[PDB]
Amino acid sequence: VDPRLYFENRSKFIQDQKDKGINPYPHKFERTISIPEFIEKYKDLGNGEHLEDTILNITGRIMRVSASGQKLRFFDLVGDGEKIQVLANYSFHNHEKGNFAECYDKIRRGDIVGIVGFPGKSKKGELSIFPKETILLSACLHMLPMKYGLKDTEIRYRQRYLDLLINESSRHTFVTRTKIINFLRNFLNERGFFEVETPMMNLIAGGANARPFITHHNDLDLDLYLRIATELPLKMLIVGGIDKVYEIGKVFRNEGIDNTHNPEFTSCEFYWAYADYNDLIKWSEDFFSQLVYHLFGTYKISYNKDGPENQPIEIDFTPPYPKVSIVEEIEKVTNTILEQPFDSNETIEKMINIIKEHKIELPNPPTAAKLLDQLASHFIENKYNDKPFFIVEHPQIMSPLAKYHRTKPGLTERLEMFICGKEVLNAYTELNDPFKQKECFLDSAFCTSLEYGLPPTGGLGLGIDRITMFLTNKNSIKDVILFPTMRPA
Amino acid sequence: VDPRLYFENRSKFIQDQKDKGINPYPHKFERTISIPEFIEKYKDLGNGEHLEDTILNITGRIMRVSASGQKLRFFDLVGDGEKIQVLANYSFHNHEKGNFAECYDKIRRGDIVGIVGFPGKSKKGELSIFPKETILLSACLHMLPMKYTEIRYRQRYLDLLINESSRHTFVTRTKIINFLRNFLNERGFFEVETPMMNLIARPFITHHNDLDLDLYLRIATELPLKMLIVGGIDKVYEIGKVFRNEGIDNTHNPEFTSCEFYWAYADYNDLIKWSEDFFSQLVYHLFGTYKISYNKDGPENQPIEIDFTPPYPKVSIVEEIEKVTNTILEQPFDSNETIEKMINIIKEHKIELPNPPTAAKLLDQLASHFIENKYNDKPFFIVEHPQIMSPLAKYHRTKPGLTERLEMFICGKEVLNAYTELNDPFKQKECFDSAFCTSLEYGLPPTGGLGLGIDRITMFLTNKNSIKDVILFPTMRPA
Ligand SMILES: COC(=O)c1ccc(OC)c(Nc2ncnc(Nc3ccccc3S(=O)(=O)C(C)C)n2)c1
Ligand SMILES: COC(=O)c1ccc(OC)c(Nc2ncnc(Nc3ccccc3S(=O)(=O)C(C)C)n2)c1
Ligand SMILES: N[C@@H](CCCC[NH3+])C(=O)O
Ligand SMILES: N[C@@H](CCCC[NH3+])C(=O)O
Repeated sequence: VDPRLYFENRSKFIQDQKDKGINPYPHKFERTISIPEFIEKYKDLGNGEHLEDTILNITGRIMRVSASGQKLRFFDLVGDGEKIQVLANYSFHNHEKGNFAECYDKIRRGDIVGIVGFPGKSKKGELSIFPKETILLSACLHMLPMKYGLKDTEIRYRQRYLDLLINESSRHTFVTRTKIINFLRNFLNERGFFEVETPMMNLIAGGANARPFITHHNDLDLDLYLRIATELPLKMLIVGGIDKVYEIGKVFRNEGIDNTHNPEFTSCEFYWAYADYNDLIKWSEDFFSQLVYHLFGTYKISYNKDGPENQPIEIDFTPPYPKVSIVEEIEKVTNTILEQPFDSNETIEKMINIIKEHKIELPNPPTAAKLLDQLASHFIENKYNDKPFFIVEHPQIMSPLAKYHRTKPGLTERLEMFICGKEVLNAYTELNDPFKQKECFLDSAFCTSLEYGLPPTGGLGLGIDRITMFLTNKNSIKDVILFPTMRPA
Repeated sequence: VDPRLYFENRSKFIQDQKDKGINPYPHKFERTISIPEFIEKYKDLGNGEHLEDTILNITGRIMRVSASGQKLRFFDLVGDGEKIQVLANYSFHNHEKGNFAECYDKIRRGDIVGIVGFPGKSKKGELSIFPKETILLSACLHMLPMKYTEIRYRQRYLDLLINESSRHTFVTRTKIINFLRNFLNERGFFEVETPMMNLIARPFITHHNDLDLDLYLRIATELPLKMLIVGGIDKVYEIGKVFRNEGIDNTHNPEFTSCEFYWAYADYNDLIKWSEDFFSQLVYHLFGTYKISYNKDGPENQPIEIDFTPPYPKVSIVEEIEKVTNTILEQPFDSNETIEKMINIIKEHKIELPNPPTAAKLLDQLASHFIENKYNDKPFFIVEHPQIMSPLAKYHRTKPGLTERLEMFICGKEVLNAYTELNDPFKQKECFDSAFCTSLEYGLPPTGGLGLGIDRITMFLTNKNSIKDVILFPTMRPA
């Protein structure tokens, strides 16, 4: 019952073994079949059918120990997410290698073993390996949580291996996460896009609005910023003639941690020459509907927005998705005209007064771009929760790198897609006129590259961790990152 | 002639066009076919053959400007690394949309243009696009050079536009990583992401504000991946950036791309076989052969042939030093006698003494000058390094003081490092990271782990002598 006592006893057991000549951590084991291959090959045997002439070397982790007398031992063996039974019968044991009871009394839950034996099914129909010999390969010195015991704690996020061993759902979640990225990489590659890597470290951190991380470069004797986005170097590659380009990799933002914000997270940003806003809308609807159907065989999924203790909701990913113009909707909802320029003193005061009258938290500093973001969050960002939708046509002052709207003054051809009130996608027609970049006349290198001619371009960015959360029914981003950022305890 | 005046003149042209009601940066051109698709579908056209009844919308970048008389204007149009010619002929100019000379007088080398026209070949046989209308999509305000050395690194877009061997170099790099991803995926490996920032060579140090604690950029992915082996991901790998805050040279960058995999129940021969399978097939997948040419000493000097036909030689580091230097290195290798011996061979050859003169560094120095260039004929492995050079590698089964470590070399440059894991916690001297020793106590199976230097591999497979030439935006000293 005392985990400390269990550990010291197991430590003494390990030393007891090796001063008896037996190496409890042997060098190699010539495994011949894996547990998933074993299940695939022998799922068809009848109950009680033994294949005694087929000798297999199989490895796994013991997860359950029981017996029926000293001459019959039963175990669960797991590997690669799959499970078989171990049925050790005294009469099938290779007695030359050692005493049968001595061999199997040592096995504890969590032990990694290598088994030489034959496949079969028991009379109870459970597929089993029937050992002639089992060898300890790596002992589990600790009492593994007793199943359904890691259910909720910080041990899952720190000792993630325990989480993957005990909780069957977690492995499926991270398998789904890799299937998302594989689908996204295949989706883009099928359409001619070219994957690249751009520096994790730059003298500026552009391409988004976020506080960066600062680190020191010893060789260059210079302070660099961890990238907050891949946007600027990617658009420079468009200038270089890589007309379809993208990058899936980590970005860093040094701000508040919560259930949808992790200091480092995975983004996909692609840039698509000679495409525009309308292509990006079509791309987003094509990708999400195809991705959801790929994983589920349907466009409708369940998501526990208000936790697992409340009824879920249905998110329907059947395209098209609704589009809402941010300034128009805010003006309609608040019955107030936001007069241009949006960053005028009057309009800033008018936006604050709306925020004051509705008791919406005033952002710091109350800049026009942030005030508009707060009004959008409070008034439109939770309009649709049964389906995803786009907030579109953001003002130029919120979109410094987006092309000016081709018919609506003061706006851009920008789109953000939201699922259950969370942004997962940001895209727009790319501003390619160097003289219209207010920051030009901010990277000197990027602004200069614009002067060599950036073709009309559409670009898009994705939040992969947030996408994985909805597609795996998780309310916290820590549950889709293998080792989330954590305080030291 | 003066670049500053050219940029000033071109900038004024953009403003002059705006005042005239023309937008020099239009929002959307509905392209109908790409340049490579265009070359594919009309390469077999007859000379002088037109197809007037097929109108096509095409985009590209003007890379050359010329004119025959004044009613025929000749251009080079490049896109996706491929080129056609623009045949602007006054007869096929749609005058309803603008003056012929007015349109084509403005076009400068580097302009991104959109073209409405038909496909055909000229009399001389050069496949051409014949515009009815040509629209400026995005203008090149500077003069594009023709030849240009450090502009390549600071303005990679110019390199990608001008050199046409830079584009091949970085297409090869992506193909290398794609092959590696698919190679591991077909073998049942599972790709994951582990943190770049931890509480852990010299590190890069950053600070999170709200948490108010320092974080360190990972130097490798070894530790979290091995923890995932404990967690039951028996075949796991990650491809991504790692950071070592040291000096820059042709084969070391502080930020570089690594692949690490860990493979439960793999033994030493499994790791050797994986390496020989991967490198031989990757080379063959790229070139249709196992033998490549590589300029070891730059393009000025002679090139050598590297044969990637498996199997590769295996060399034991200690026994090979002993044979080449004609001494014996008695164990423990960190005894005052053997260290002083190794110091004395270093002095006798006037090789640089590593600071500090620790046993592992001296052994690395001896390997570098006596072993690591044993073969430039082919890749080869330096194997079975002492335990004191590899604190995480399992002990050798039969040879005292050694491990089952393997290190693969191309032209004296390390590109691969692997070994079987020391999974017994009571033999791990670090135990007696606390997060790692704890994970060992829950049971790490016998496992093989391998790491790959993607940048160095791409260098050799694109005939490059500097890591700067395979990184799109190498980190440069600013002004
Ligand atoms: C300041 O601004 C930030 O963004 C920010 C700040 C701090 C953070 O941690 C501490 C994160 N960390 C994160 N963690 C997972 N996801 C995302 N995404 C995301 C977040 C906000 C808006 C839009 C998006 S998004 O996914 O549409 C975009 C990537 C296309 N951010 C983001
Ligand atoms: C052990 O290294 C280091 O302490 C180190 C120190 C400084 C560096 O920059 C400043 C790098 N940066 C780098 N840049 C490109 N390539 C590589 N490779 C590489 C380098 C040395 C040994 C082995 C390899 S390797 O290709 O076998 C791969 C398995 C790591 N390292 C590595
Ligand atoms: N860089 C943007 C995504 C791409 C926007 C289109 N250029 C972001 O971080 O939100
Ligand atoms: N992390 C090692 C490669 C894998 C080591 C084997 N477990 C390196 O950077 O050289």
